[PDB]
Amino acid sequence: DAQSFLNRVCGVSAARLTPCGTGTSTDVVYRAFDIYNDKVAGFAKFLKTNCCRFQEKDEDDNLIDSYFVVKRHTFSNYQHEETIYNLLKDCPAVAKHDFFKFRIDGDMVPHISRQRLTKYTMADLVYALRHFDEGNCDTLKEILVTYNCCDDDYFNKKDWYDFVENPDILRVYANLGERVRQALLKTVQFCDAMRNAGIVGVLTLDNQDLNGNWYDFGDFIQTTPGSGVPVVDSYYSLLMPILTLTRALTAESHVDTDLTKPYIK
Ligand SMILES: Nc1ncnc2c1ncn2[C@@H]1O[C@H](COP(=O)(O)OP(=O)(O)O)[C@@H](O)[C@H]1O
Ligand SMILES: [Mg+2]
Repeated sequence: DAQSFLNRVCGVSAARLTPCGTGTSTDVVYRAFDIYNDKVAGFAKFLKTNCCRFQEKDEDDNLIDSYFVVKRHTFSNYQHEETIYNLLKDCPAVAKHDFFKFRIDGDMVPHISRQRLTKYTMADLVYALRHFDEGNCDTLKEILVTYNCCDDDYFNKKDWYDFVENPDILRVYANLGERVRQALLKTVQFCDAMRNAGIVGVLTLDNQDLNGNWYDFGDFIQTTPGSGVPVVDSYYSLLMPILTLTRALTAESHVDTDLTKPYIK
């Protein structure tokens, strides 16, 4: 049933979930992976299929930007991800997981659930700002709207995207800046939580939702604690043109790095 499954996914975290999928079946969505393995490589828009997605709604039944991705995979990967998460649990930049085994049809399929991710990961912001195409920019309108950079009528302007006819677009993009900068800070906590726990892995962009949290421990192998390494070659590098389109460091010219406080003199 898709109702006992929902009442399991809600868990102990008192959240009210509307299934974006349909009937305990995975929701196939078109996303922006950054991937390298023995067959494929690149920063490309693939199509992910292994994740049931439920959206949480607040009081008065309004949908907020907070989802519950419930990725289902093999039992061995579930066990490995459970031990890696129980090492990295104490970190604050790690989205809260929930590991359960549920009767899907006649068998216990192991689901690992991730709580309160946003809709689009950082790779979707970076891909939609790096691979711009003004006919088809719908994961940039939705990111700009849903994080209050503009107000969904800004796109009724004739050329809202144009840096030379509409220079005000820079003020729009800079309103993403503090959402990006906090993301950077959360990475440096997560990298630290890897280094002090002895976990070796590759930080990709698409494993970080736009709040900042990190949520994929599939190919992290653990070594002796105090000596793990994070590999952030292709995290910081793909992200790099976004750190000045969106002016991510203009909260650093303010005293004690708070956007409310006055400038440093
Ligand atoms: N064929 C598959 N079906 C489902 N899950 C898989 C498959 N191959 C790998 N995985 C697991 O999913 C991860 C990649 O899934 P992905 O689509 O990136 O979702 P997420 O970003 O949540 O990991 C890998 O780390 C691995 O643990
Ligand atoms: Mg992943």
